[PDB]
Amino acid sequence: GAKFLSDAEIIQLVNAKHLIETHERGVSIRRQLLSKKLSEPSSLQYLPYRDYNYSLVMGACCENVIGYMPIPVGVAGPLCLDEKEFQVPMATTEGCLVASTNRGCRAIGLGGGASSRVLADGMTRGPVVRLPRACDSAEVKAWLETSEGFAVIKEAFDSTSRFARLQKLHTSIAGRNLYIRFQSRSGDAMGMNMISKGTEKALSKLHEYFPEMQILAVSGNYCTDKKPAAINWIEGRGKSVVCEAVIPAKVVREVLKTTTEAMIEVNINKNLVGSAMAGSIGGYNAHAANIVTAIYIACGQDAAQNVGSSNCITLMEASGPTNEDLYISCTMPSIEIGTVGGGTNLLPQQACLQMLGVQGACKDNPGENARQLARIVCGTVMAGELSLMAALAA
Amino acid sequence: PNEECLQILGNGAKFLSDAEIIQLVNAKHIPAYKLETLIETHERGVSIRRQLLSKKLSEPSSLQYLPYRDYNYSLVMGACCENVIGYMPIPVGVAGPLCLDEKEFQVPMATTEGCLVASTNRGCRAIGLGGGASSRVLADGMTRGPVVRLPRACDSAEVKAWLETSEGFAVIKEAFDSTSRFARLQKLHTSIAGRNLYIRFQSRSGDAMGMNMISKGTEKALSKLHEYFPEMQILAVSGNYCTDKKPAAINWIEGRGKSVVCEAVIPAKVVREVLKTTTEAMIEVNINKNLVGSAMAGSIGGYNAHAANIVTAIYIACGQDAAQNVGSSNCITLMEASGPTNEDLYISCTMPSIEIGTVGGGTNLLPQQACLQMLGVQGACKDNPGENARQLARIVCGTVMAGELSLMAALAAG
Amino acid sequence: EPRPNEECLQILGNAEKGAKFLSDAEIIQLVNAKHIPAYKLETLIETHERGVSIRRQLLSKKLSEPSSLQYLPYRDYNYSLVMGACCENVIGYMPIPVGVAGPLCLDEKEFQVPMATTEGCLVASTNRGCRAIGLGGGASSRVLADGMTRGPVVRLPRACDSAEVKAWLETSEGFAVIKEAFDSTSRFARLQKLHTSIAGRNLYIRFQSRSGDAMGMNMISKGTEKALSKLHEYFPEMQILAVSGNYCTDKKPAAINWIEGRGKSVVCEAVIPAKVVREVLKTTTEAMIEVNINKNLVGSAMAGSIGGYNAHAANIVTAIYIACGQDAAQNVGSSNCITLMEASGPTNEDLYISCTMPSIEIGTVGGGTNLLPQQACLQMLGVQGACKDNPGENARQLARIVCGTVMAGELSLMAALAAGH
Amino acid sequence: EPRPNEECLQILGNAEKGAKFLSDAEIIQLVNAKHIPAYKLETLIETHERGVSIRRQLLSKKLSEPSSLQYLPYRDYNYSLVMGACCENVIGYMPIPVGVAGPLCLDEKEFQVPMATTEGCLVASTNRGCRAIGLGGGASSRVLADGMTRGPVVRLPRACDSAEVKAWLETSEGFAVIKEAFDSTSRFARLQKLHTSIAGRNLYIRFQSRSGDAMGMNMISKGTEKALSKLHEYFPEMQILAVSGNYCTDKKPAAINWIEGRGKSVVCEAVIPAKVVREVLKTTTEAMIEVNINKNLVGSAMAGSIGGYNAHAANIVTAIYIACGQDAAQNVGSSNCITLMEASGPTNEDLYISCTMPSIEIGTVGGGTNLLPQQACLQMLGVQGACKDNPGENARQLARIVCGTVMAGELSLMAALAAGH
Ligand SMILES: CC(C)c1c(C(=O)NCc2ccccc2)nc(-c2ccc(F)cc2)n1CC[C@@H](O)C[C@@H](O)CC(=O)O
Ligand SMILES: CC(C)c1c(C(=O)NCc2ccccc2)nc(-c2ccc(F)cc2)n1CC[C@@H](O)C[C@@H](O)CC(=O)O
Ligand SMILES: CC(C)c1c(C(=O)NCc2ccccc2)nc(-c2ccc(F)cc2)n1CC[C@@H](O)C[C@@H](O)CC(=O)O
Ligand SMILES: CC(C)c1c(C(=O)NCc2ccccc2)nc(-c2ccc(F)cc2)n1CC[C@@H](O)C[C@@H](O)CC(=O)O
Repeated sequence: GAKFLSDAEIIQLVNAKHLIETHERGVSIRRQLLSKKLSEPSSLQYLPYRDYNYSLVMGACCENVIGYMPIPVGVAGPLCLDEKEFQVPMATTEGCLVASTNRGCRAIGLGGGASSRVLADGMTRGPVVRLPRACDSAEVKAWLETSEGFAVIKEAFDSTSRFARLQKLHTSIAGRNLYIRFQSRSGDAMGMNMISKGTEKALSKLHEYFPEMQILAVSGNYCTDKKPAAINWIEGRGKSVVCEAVIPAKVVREVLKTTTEAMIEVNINKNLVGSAMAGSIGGYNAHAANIVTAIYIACGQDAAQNVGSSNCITLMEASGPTNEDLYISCTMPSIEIGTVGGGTNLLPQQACLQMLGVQGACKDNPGENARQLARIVCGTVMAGELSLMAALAA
Repeated sequence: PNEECLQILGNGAKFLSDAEIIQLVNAKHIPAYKLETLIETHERGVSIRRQLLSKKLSEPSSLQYLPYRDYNYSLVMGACCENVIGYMPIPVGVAGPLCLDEKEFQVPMATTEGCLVASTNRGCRAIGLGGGASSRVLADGMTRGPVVRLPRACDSAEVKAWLETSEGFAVIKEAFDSTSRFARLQKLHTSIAGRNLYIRFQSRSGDAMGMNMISKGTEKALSKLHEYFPEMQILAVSGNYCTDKKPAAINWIEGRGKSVVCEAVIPAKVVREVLKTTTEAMIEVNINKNLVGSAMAGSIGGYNAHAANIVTAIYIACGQDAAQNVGSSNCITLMEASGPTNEDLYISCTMPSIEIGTVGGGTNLLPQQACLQMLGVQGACKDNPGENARQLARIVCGTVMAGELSLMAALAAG
Repeated sequence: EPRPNEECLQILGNAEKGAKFLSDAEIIQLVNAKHIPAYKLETLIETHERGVSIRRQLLSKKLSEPSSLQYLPYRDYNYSLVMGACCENVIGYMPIPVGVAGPLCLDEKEFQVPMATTEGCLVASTNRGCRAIGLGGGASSRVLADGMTRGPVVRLPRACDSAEVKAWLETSEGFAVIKEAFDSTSRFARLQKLHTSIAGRNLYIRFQSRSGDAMGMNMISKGTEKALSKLHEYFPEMQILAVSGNYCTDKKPAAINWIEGRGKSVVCEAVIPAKVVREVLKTTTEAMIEVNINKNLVGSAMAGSIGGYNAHAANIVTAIYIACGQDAAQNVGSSNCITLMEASGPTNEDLYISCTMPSIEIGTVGGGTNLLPQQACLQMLGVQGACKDNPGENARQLARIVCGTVMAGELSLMAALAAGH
Repeated sequence: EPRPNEECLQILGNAEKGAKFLSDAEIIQLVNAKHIPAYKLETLIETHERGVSIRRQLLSKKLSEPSSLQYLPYRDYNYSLVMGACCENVIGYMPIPVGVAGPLCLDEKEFQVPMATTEGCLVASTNRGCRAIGLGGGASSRVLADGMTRGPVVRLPRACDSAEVKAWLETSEGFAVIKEAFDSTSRFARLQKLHTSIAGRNLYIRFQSRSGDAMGMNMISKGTEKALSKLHEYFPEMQILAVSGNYCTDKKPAAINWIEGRGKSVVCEAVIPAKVVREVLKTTTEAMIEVNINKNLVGSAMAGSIGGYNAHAANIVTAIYIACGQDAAQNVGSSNCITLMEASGPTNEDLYISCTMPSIEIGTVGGGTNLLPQQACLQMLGVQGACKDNPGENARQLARIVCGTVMAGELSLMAALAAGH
């Protein structure tokens, strides 16, 4: 069919208002078509495209594909976390970020290592519905708060998928509007699509009970997905995680080139008081976003979710017998993460997840690989906080 | 043999095999950090780093499908990344044409989220058929927000008052401006918290994002302030008052980097046939999702559907700092009725803190330069310093608006 | 004339004489030179009003204008209910004019709403909003949630320990034990679902319960201390750092009150016919919507508001609160409100309006509601004191009335701004 | 003796007789038969107290309990300064007990701070904080900025035109034209640099200026209207949607007031020797710091607070505001405060404390400061009315007193939270 034609001929056919057998040649043709519309057609010459596996990308991850964008991947490690060691991949183009995180890791290792805990777990979706009157939306809120109402909604939600297991609902009214926050674990997937499908069936079951209910939007921004929101900071979203470590005074001096007292003075007055003066919600840290973003790009995550996933409060305190040691913790209530689906279906992304031992589904305990990866992120963020904060104090 | 191979390093490393260098590290003849300088070529430094790393992993074959060969590590080494074991391919798709200020743009988007490019492209089509979009840059200046301490809050009050006088601001401006060509200090903004004093330095930065530049100007500026006030302590050159890579109302209100607005009118027929919904439905969803819903969620600056998706994809493609998506995605999306019978859709996106550049950082790498070249904004603009960065900022905001149109249409049609 | 301090103290210590036998000057002499500090004047001097008079005379000597208190009234006020309950070092009272806005037509009833203010035009403006609602068929309201909160901060040795405590509180058995201890402290103390938040080794625990018709702070605080005492039995290394760790949150702006509610969460609504908007409010439905969106939503959003998506709910909350013996400082959270306005009816020319206020902190028993003047204003509304046959119904009704009066005030001021003066 | 309606009406319409020649019962007879509208009572009745009396009588017969107003007082109060200035449809006044905390040792002076509250122990607790400050060698304060704001929203045809108007206001020549129009309205008006914000075709414009010793709302609003009139001459397509588009921001929580200031921005501080912390506050510096960090910074942070990094600033702000004739609804923003506690001295055993309050909205002229009782409390502090020679000094001084009294309250409540019980 298309194999017996040439490159010039197939371009002539689509131009004339009128399929291809190999994925890489389809990319090549799309690149040549695009060149015709650019002022500099030679601009694509150093954008690569050759010998990348487009089979896993077409239809699943990307459209109108013209190549790929290489992001340098460095390793910060070993990170000593919950009695294990992790070599953490970090895809970035910011100078010194991987070296600085690496120093944070070294400080943590010498201090006995870090311990972390996952405090909560459940991706959310927050549709907006409308009723004729505020008295009607109030009725629906009351009904969703009975055990009988919650049970029928749970049955409908949980029918859509193996890992669909609905947790306590959260609701807010604004006149005749009602926002409904559905939360559920989702195996090792980040869970956006799963929870959305569950939410649609739950909302259709709710329609049966309340026929005058309009479903205005399956996402009414009450989730909240990929925008700053106090609701994510307070209620959590995805994995809520806490990590901690004590850095001996000697290590703060030799490795970090500062003191425990100076580190505490900067953290309080930068990460708490300064974030406070700037009007931050959830941004009580130095640069958690750098680490989250770098790990996310390396590990096939949705990097747009660094908006909520980077929420972090970094606290530093005096510790030990002489009160000269550095206690540090990071608390990240809304880490949106997964080891199956999305960009984690791609082979290079899986290489980075494999380094950490979290690639794919955990067959023995659904959701444990994603939980582990969240812990690693929170741990690596803490390393980053240590090093950069030390650089600022000194 | 161990000690024979050590003598060959002293003369060089090219005359030893991979295995002999690795054996030299494992037995402690040579420390692992000394491989950076000794090994000549960059790709063989990456290869030996990988092989050393692989034997430490629970799965030795983990890095099999992580590519590393035939990539330009020369630009990456000592500038963009360290402990490099390879690189991560992010698919690039193209959305366009985007009809913006009488130009057409083919917008590159680096993402792994399915249908994002296709959806954004459909937004672009509704905009093209509506007569195009128009944007303006409203403000420009990267910031840095150090925190200094004085012994008493009365002293910090003294310093703030001095910085607010015409005379004092002039002396600080001169020290700041001396560091760079583009460094031109705008009006200072300060907040006291007791004896803490937070000073927000703001300055244009040519076509660079400007973080490093404004930081150098800040250090020398605070050096001159130290002369007028010896008891002042420089606690941290960033005291989170910038604010960089964290959510902050100050960025939303004062702006950071490029503040931008974009707008378009989409005829009713284009809303029906291209977007598969009505103007009345789009407006009802925008109000109750992007305003009221974001309000009920306690959002500062997140009055949009999915601005972050587009900001992130363009940023990765175009060599930006993708972590700056935190502040750069700040956006309010507004929809209202338009035209004679209120049946046309007016849309605007306003994004007060797009942090962006076309020189420096990831924009120094060649694949990223290719994507910047597509848009006609690669490198520095010689005739008009800052114009390439301002143009990219306008493309981001316009592409965001096309994204909002498409996703909001899909939510309205349910 | 005043005799020496020694004789005066013997007359003071004598049971059959007391302070009644001493002069104002002699009382003032004993204070000036210790023996009596000043705060013991209340528990010594014959009458409350004389104690105030003495206090005013002492204060006046200290001031740079001795006649400063001349027009600060004090005589013939019922101080007996104020002493040891509502106020200390009392030198008098501050008259706040009270107007009446109504009838407020709400849930098929009519209310005459008292309002204590010094802002010109507030009561008349609110009365105009009431008239518009009344001619539109009236307002409807619903209490969506009810529970005063306290948000202590406790610390464990490590974050891992605080996580253990969070998880234990989340089990049915752990919560049951804590609920038992909380609920044992009072007949109204009925602990609802807990929300907790970790920050390192800190653990913030938000206790929520109804509290009859009382605002409930004192009662919830008592419940909380007993619950934390019980939690310490299971976790002996837990330090209670503060019974309030600002997680409640009380009298400070906080997203948590907006999102979770605090006290009473209420919604009110009404439809104003097109004609009524023109005749009473001197504007149009179309114009009110456009101002509401671009001021109360978009303007509030550009200013970086959490919970402040309204025009002047604070004006109404404060005036009703002062009038009705509420804690006026709680206007900070009680003012939280989103005001919404859209087109309604066959024509799509009628004005739908709603006010949602998630954190009205209110009560008809305790605190300032113990005083007779503020009880007269509660009596107007039919909500004074406890409702015996339905505990909490009076405070619920008062929250409904606040939300409804806020909506009246929203209608009127938004019409004024739309009509350009 | 009560006459028929028609006879009563001739007397009412007789210009040398009027309502004075009718009985209360006859005026009420006329009102119930719809001859006189109830709102017109104000200008028909001679004495204002009598107007209040008849309004109450009409009101009582509408209430579920007719005797509900018995203990709402009304007699012998000066309604002359209230009627058509501070309140409408007046049925009496509401006594709020006034207590006094002090001496507050602030900027080498001593203040006797008046506080109108119904919360038990607030005055005594604030008084204890004052004592700790006084024995610690005093507090020092500075007004860091000063200017009331108004934040109108205007609409242009397109976002491109709103952008044009913004750029025009930012030129030195365009600003000058606007500043001339603004400053022409009042001798105190001095327009500072303009802050602006776009949302599509909306433009929010934040006018800021001093206002003498007035709080300044009506003055700034007058100057805003004149300034936008001038702006309309250069951009006649501009539509002035609302003179307040919530960008001020007045009486709602808003990050803009926190970050930019509104009214007076003030900072206060003091060092409390360890000995005073022990004897007055019953605790240690170490314990107070740990509570302050984890409650007022971390707790407020976990609650998602903007500007509420304090314990009970609103308690003190509200009490002084009611006493001193301020607008108590402005406590919403005026309570914005960050309280910071730090170790000081050679063994880290003294307590550095500071409160920073960026948006104190305050005045000593106009509004409720026109009433005599409120003026008595202003006279107490030596700040009543206008400062002739140094305009603004009285309002500034009151703002410093509010910030310092807040710091006193923070000291005392935080010490009580730190010790326990
Ligand atoms: C690359 C890292 C992340 C870094 C470091 C750093 O970690 N230095 C120590 C080091 C370096 C190399 C090896 C070992 C140790 N210092 C800075 C820095 C700080 C202030 C300044 F003015 C300019 C540069 N940055 C960039 C921070 C930037 O990405 C977020 C920052 O703006 C967030 C904030 O703190 O506000
Ligand atoms: C990939 C895009 C961005 C997209 C679309 C989309 O644009 N669809 C129309 C279309 C598709 C294909 C070709 C042409 C046009 N619909 C959804 C979606 C919404 C709700 C739902 F339940 C599940 C999927 N998403 C994901 C949104 C997601 O990444 C941010 C979203 O969560 C932000 C929000 O609205 O809160
Ligand atoms: C006293 C009331 C509350 C009021 C009215 C009002 O309701 N007028 C109509 C009316 C009057 C009398 C009888 C019947 C109807 N107009 C204003 C006003 C607006 C803008 C302006 F520049 C200056 C005065 N205010 C003060 C608003 C003030 O307390 C919160 C306001 O600042 C909150 C905001 O909108 O941002
Ligand atoms: C009335 C004052 C302000 C006060 C005091 C107080 O100041 N005590 C020391 C004292 C007393 C008497 C004389 C001398 C010194 N303690 C409490 C209190 C704390 C925890 C508790 F569970 C219940 C009561 N409150 C009420 C605080 C309340 O109005 C805002 C508070 O809720 C704000 C907060 O901390 O979240």
